[PDB]
Amino acid sequence: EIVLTQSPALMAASPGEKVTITCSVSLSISSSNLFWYQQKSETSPKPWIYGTSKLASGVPVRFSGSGSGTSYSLTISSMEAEDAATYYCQQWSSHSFTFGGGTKLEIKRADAAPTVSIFPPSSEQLTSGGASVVCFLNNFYPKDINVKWKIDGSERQNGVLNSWTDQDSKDSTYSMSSTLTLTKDEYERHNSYTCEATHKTSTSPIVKSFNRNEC
Amino acid sequence: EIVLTQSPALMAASPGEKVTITCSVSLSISSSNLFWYQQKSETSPKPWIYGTSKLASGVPVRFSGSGSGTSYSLTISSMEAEDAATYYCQQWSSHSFTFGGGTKLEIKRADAAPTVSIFPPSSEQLTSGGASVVCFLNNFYPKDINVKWKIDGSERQNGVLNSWTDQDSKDSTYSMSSTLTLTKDEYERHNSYTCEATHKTSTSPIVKSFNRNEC
Amino acid sequence: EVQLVESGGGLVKPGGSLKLSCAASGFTFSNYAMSWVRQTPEKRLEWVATISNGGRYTYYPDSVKGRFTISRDNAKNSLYLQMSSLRSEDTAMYYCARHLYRYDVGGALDYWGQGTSVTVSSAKTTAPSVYPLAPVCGDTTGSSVTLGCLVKGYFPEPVTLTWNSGSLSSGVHTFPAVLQSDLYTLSSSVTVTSSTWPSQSITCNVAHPASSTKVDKKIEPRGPTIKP
Amino acid sequence: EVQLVESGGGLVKPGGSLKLSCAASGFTFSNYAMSWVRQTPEKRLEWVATISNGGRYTYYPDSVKGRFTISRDNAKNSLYLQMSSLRSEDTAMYYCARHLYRYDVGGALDYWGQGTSVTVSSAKTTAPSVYPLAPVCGDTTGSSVTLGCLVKGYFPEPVTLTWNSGSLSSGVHTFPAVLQSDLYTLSSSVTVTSSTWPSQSITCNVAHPASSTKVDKKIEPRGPTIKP
Amino acid sequence: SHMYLRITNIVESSFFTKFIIYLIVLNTLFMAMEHHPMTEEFKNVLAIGNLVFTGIFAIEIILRIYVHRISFFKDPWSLFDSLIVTLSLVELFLADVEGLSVLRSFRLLRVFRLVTAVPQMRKIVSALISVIPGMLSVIALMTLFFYIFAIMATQLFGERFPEWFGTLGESFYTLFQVMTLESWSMGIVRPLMEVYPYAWVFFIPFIFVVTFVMINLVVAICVDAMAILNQKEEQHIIDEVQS
Amino acid sequence: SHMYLRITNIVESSFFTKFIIYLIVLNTLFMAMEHHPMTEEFKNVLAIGNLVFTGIFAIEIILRIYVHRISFFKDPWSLFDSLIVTLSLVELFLADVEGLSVLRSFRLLRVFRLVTAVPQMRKIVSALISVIPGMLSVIALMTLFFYIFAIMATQLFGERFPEWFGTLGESFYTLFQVMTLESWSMGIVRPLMEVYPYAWVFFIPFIFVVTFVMINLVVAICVDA
Amino acid sequence: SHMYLRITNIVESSFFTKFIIYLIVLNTLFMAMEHHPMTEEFKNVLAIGNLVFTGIFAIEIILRIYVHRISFFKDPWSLFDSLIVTLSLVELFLADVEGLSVLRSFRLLRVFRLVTAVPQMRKIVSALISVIPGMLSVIALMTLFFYIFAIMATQLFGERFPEWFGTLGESFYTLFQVMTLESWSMGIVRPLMEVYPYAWVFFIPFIFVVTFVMINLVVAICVDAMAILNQKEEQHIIDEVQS
Amino acid sequence: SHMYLRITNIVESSFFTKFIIYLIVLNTLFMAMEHHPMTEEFKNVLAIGNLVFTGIFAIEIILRIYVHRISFFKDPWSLFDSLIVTLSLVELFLADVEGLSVLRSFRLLRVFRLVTAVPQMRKIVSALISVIPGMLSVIALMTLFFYIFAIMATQLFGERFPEWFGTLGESFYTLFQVMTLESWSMGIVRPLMEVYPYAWVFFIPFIFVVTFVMINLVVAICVDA
Amino acid sequence: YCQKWMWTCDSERKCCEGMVCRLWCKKKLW
Amino acid sequence: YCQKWMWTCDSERKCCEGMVCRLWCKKKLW
Amino acid sequence: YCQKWMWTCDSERKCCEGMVCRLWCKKKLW
Amino acid sequence: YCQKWMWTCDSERKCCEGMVCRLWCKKKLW
Repeated sequence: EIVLTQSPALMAASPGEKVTITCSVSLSISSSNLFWYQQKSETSPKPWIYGTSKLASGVPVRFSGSGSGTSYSLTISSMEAEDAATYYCQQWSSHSFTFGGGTKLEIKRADAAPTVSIFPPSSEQLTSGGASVVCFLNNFYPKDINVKWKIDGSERQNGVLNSWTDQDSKDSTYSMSSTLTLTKDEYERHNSYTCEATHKTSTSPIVKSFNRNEC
Repeated sequence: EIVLTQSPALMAASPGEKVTITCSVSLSISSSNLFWYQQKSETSPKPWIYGTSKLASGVPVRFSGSGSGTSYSLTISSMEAEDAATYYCQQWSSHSFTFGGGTKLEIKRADAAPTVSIFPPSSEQLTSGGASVVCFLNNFYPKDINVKWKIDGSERQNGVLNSWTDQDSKDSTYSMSSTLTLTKDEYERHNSYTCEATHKTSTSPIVKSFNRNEC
Repeated sequence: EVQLVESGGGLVKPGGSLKLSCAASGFTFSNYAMSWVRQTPEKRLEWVATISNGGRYTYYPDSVKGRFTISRDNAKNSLYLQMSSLRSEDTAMYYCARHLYRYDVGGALDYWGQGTSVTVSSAKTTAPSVYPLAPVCGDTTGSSVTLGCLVKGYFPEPVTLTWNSGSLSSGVHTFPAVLQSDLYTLSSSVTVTSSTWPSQSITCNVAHPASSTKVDKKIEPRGPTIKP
Repeated sequence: EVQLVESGGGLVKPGGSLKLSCAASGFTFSNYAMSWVRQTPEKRLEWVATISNGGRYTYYPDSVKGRFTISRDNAKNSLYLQMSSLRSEDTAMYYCARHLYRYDVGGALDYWGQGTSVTVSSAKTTAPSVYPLAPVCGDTTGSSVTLGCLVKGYFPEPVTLTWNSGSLSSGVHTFPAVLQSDLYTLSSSVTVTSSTWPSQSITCNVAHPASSTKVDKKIEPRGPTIKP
Repeated sequence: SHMYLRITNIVESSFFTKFIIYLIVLNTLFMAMEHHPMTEEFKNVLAIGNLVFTGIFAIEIILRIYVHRISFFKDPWSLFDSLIVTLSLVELFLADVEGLSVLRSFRLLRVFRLVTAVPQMRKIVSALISVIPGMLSVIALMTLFFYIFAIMATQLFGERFPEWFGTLGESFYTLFQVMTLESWSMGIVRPLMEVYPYAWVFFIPFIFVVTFVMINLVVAICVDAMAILNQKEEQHIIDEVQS
Repeated sequence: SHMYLRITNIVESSFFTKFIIYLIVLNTLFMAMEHHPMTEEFKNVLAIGNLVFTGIFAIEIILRIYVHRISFFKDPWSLFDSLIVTLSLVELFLADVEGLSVLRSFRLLRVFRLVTAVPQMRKIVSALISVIPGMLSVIALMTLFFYIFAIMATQLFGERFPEWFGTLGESFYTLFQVMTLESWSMGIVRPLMEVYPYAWVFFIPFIFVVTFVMINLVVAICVDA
Repeated sequence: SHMYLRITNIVESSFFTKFIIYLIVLNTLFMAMEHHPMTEEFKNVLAIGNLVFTGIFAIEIILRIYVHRISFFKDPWSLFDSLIVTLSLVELFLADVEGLSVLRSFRLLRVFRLVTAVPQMRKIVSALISVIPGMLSVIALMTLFFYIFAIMATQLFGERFPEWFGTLGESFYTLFQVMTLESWSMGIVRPLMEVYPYAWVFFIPFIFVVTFVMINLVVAICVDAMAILNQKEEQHIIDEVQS
Repeated sequence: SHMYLRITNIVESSFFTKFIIYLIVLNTLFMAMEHHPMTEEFKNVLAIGNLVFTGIFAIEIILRIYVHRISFFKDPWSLFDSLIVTLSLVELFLADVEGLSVLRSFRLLRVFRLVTAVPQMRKIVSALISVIPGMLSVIALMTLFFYIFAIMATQLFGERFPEWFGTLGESFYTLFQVMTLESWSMGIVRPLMEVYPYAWVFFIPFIFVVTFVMINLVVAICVDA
Repeated sequence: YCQKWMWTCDSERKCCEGMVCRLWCKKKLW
Repeated sequence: YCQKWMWTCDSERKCCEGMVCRLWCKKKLW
Repeated sequence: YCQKWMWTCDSERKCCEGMVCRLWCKKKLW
Repeated sequence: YCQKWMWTCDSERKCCEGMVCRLWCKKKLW
């Protein structure tokens, strides 16, 4: 069937920039039936470009798209504060719709430091019979981040649950949780518990530890 | 011009009753253009009877109206719990609308006793330089009620503000405030302050008093 | 959805003007007539104006002839009522209204709005005086205790009275105000249990947006008037 | 108003059925076509169905042929999608959608709904396990303290996490859950000032309406593990 | 054999035919009292009335066929009445084929057989017989134009807009709408031109074609009935040969 | 006596006829021109002039009989005219029933015989009056087919569409709409083809009958004219 | 006086008339390039083009009137051209009476004076002159029917529904809508019958009237042009007197 | 030689003509009847039979020239027919451009001469062909009045109504709508009378011109026929 | 005194029983 | 007892399997 | 200086009282 | 090997440069 091909997968950019995204297809298709769509987070997507030459209603006049044949493209003149989204190119066919694969934008920004904390389990969770040491890592850039566990010097990787977030719309940061879940007795057989983070702006992995000091 | 005439002014009724309200006018008017309207408290009025023979949409089927000439009437078969409202009859003319005067219903109910309290003024009102003794009379039937003031035996009527309420939709009662407003020094020249109520179920006017006992 | 919104409103000195706007939502607006109807505070209706579908034919009563002006605009679905040179007897609640049969003037009125108040007075803008109330004592310390709030000296209309920003909804009796000396006087009370008070102090909250005044008053449980 | 409401939804065992309903509001509904489009949780779209204005012509892809059924009713302005015999790869978010040009099938899609989730799994109904978190100490008692909440062991989707029933809105970082062993695991934290806590104890509030579970957990400030 | 004589006399009687015509008119006037929505008390009245009229007309048709066996199957009217009574009996026994007993209200058409002797009717029926070949040529010719244009209309506008052109059996119906000049712009082509911006090449010549044919039809009548009447005095020019 | 000859000399003055014709043009013209924002002060004078012109007109219609005693009654003209004289003078002292005063315009038909006076207009009015009865026969004939189709229509489409097929007194009107080729497709037939998908079998042969009434109508006229 | 001879020669010249006809056609084809909405750069082009064409045609009309003073005021065409140039100059000086310079595009009508010698044009113009009295009788008769029915329509339906009948000057317009059979049921009477349930007594006979008149008009033509042509062989029956 | 006489004997067999006529009825009938839910398995066979019938048809059209060498070219018939033979055989090995294959139906006009074969159908086809040019003159004449009215319309109603008077290539279409008496009042004129209250002065004389083109058209036909 | 039929009336001289004062007293009948 | 085809019915004497009580029991078939 | 009637104008040379600068100053009247 | 013009193709035997595999290789031109 008529199937699409997008490029690139991802792209990040600084504001005030003229970038270009593409869309292609395996057969020559007329320019009067090809559309674009925009999707934010938690939003049902909205119509954005009709007929590969015209803006929709309410669209700012800084966007344009062009192309023909098997090559279609969109051009951003100057990147704004709210244009981190995911974009789609649509095509009509014999009797069946066809969508692309999505291409997502990110705001590049200067680096920062992760706000890192480590939390022991609650007492009611210990009376329940389990334990989960939770290392929060909030408000950092970029998306890539790595953590390690250290329990009495031993590096344990059994029971690690890692979860990232979306890029922030307030200060363009990231957040992440690392949860190490054990039972009660396995948590009570050791003294130290440590989450360490490896950030790209310092060669020393930062250490957040706690012991059995009234624990 | 074409002017209306309603009857009665007011009418009260017990549920489970077939009552009849009227509307008349000073010239013979056809039956295809005459309407009815219903108004609750704090509600913009709603269409209720079109063409003096037909109910509107959503109207229960217990209502009907009829008549001709200069005499038109509505008949309630069995009075419900929510039919205390005010009713209107409308007529169209040469080029100008014309409304009636409103006729209002009330739920009759067994008698009760007024919950009566008397309140001295606040201290901040006394530092402001004035005073207002407030006698509340809540949750009573019927609407008619009378109060008196007694200040050191003297019956004072200067500065009396009386305010009634609507018939209740919860238990079909009434509420009323009686405010006696004086200055500071005039309030501080006397000892006793008394609001008395005269209810139709007891020949003794009930007395609510206070003195200068730490006042 | 079929709805009507009715903007504007407020107080104007005698001799001024005001321009009201009704905006309709949902039906085919270019195929009805429309009409304005007012209500006095003495609970009585009185016809004001009407206009056909296009906008070329208007109608008026005798008493306001040559002073009120009504206009339409289909391309933005809007209804304008322009007024001038008011009088004392026009302090009223106004309503936007749709006629019943299509293309028609002078029939029934099937769907109304929700009213906008217009008041004519030569007074000034005042801030309310709000004070709590507390009883003196209790005969054999009865449980059904009452707590009240008095709002004296505010202008113009409206005002809003709640308890703990609208916490309770039972036992309260809000009262109609009386306009004396260009000031409104209003009172309220609520009956609760004498185990709840003074153990849970409630707060009368009064909003007077005509002067933009937010007053929060709590009840003091019988502060004695003594001084050693 | 032009809106779309999309009822139904939820969890169905593999082999069951579900009947979804879209109701439109405001336009002339008898003069468009309509279409259903789904989205996987891997952020990808996939066309499901469409139908013309009258109701005599339908269309389907290859992969769901002879199993899904679409129907209209103009006299109540409603859209029905009847399903049967689901599979594992259909756990998705569904959307109701209107076409662009009048009387037309196969153009753009100008106005969408807001999604309804349908999940296929053979698991059971579980109640969440919610626990607060507190740090051990503070190096030179720094002001930027963090308080967190852990919600482990709940099924199925959704869940709602607030602090003091939605009091705060800044510094909180809600996280996506992970589905392990037919149970979701989720965590959250919020950074406040060490003068606010423990002087103002916040409460993690968790709503799990799939099992109808309301959990309120407050943070204990470093309860020591000692026993004399 | 005198009972066959009785049937021949009393059946073939002017009073009998007059009675049966007034009975058919009473059938029609009782049948046309129906109004909807119904209180359903009228419904059991109406079914019984249908039953009584159907049985009486069945007794009628049996007595009319008893007098001859092979002189029947001759006029189309008696076969037509047999079909009507047969469909009414099929409705009478079997369940809901309602709306197939509605063919029965055509028998008022039998009133035409009463009025053969009217002198005014003869002029219009001689007019109506004098038109037939032109109309019966025009119908076939216009049918051929429809069969030419409809397939082209299905191939052009078929993928999108299926409700109006998705088969032949609706392309006929849409072109019959567009021929008689109802809503062909505001309800057909103005949504077409938003998608296919060259649709006005197809529908605009087509209109010319059918309009042209229709005017020729009218004026063909207006010359043909004019052409023969002059011949009715041309022989008098032969009478003017002696003059 | 001789005064009879005098009144025959006065009533045959065509200047009086032109005067009463222009007068009653004005009389019809009065209450039409009124702006519906009614000032009701000169409307009173309109009612006054209404009364005055009806009175002068009644003086004419009773003054007519002094000249022609019986020969006025023999004319089919001035008979319906005299009837509408009577129905005009009903309004003066009776109850308020409209739909009868408003017929006062119709006697502009008097200038029809002025149309008869024009030698150029001699052709077409004779062409109409000579051709009425052959049209009247066709009118009765197609009235019979309306009556045979309406009863057939009501029983099929009466349920579930009561608003424009629900009874005979509305099925007749709806089918008269469908005859004159106005909005039959987008307003009548296609909202029925979503419930009964074989409805066109009843409507397309109908247009094959009552619209090809128009062809033999032309034959009746061309044979007559 | 040889310059008057020069004007008589060179002005009355076939090359001159051919040049001015091609110039009028170029006026029309430059005037018909307007499209909206406009970039406003075309607007100052278009005003200047209007100015240049207007001045050249003014020089034209001055040279055409210089050759004779009283032989003017004779044909309607020269008076008509004077009115056109006068209205264009009134637009040229004074402010916005835009839309009153739009009468100027009729001068392409002058092309008819070129084609008098065409033999094909003579048949249709002899046809068009042979119709006029019937149409000019029908217009007055139908105007009299409108003046009868319109006042009755204003008195009946005047209080309610004012937008369609509130004066005479719109009652004319609504009855002209209803005559030509557009939306008279679905857009006129179906809202009328909801309020005035006897409105079908008024509009239903009216339609008959105008429809009747129209058919007679057509067939009147079809007998009249048929009636004279037979006379063109009737004299040959006089030629057949000897036979 | 003698084989030339043989092929003249074979091609004049009218059974072959009836066969190719019914064959190409079927050939047009194929891709029309397809249900747009396309199963694309027998659609492949439809394309196969499309190719086969175009091939047999090309064998016919080139086999034709062996009999008639020049006399085939002289006929105005089989000329546009031969052109559409060529435009049909374009499709076989070229790029995908539609709007040219779909003309393959038009040669059902071949049975028009079968219509010529019927003695009863002799009258009306001759009545059309003898009357075409007098209609053609009228077509050119009223094309000139469309061109004179469109330019006058665009400058008055171009601003503020760009959607159906905004340029000449749409003003022509809108005014062609207004000529054929369809929805001119409720759809075109009355939405203009809320902005320019004197619009009827431009539209009501227009219907007095282009609708009374219809009266002299009848004169041209009646003089001709 | 109430005014009789076929006599001029006004707002103050009302008609007798069964009439309307439409600028003069007029008897009514349906 | 359920009523048989070609027998008069009412609200209380219902028909047998496959029939409609349209004042008498009638067999149905599409 | 404001430009007079029947004189060429532009955006910077405005007209005098009662005129429009439609590429030259034009007096107005209704 | 890519298939030549006027030769039958399928999904696996593709055409050469400048052609479409519409069940057989077809040269294209606008």
